This record gives sequence, structure tokens and C-alpha cells, in this order.
Amino acid sequence: MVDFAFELRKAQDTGKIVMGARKSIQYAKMGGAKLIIVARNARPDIKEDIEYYARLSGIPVYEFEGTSVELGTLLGRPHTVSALAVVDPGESAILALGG
Repeated sequence: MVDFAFELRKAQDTGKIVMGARKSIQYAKMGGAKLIIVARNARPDIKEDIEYYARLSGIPVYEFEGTSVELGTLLGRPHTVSALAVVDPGESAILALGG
């Protein structure tokens, strides 16, 4: 089974992830992300925009069970992270979350 925290960090360290709604949308429009992860408390309209642009490109979206605080903490940040895009999974199995 995917250990979310482990594989997310492994993606961050060995691949390429980009943090935040703005960047997540940009990558979604260009079809540049392989997965978008949204915190469960991401702003409703932002979550909906992400889901929309991801759907246009066939990019899977995964909702993280925790808050933007918990997601930021997982990513080593002292601030909230509401969404992120996995551009390159590196050596990780994070993309299995796309189903």
C-alpha cells in the first residue's frame, strides 16, 4: 500500500513537485503535472478549479485526508499548503494514488 507521507517526501526529494494552487493550475492547463494533491480544506472554488483543469488534461487529482497545515508540515514547510503538483515522481510510487 502507498505510505502517503513517505512517497510524497520521496517524490519531493528524488523527483519534482511544485507547491500552491497557482502553480498547480498552471501545470494543469499545460498538462504538465502527473498528479495534483489537494488538502481537504483547500478553498472550495480553488479545489473546483483544480479539478476542472485536471479533468481537461486527464490528470488525476487526489484529496489528502488532512488539513493544509498537515500537508505543509509533511512537505517541510512552516506555512500551509493547500495544493501541490507532482511533475516528476522521481523514484517514488506517489502516482499510484491516481488509481
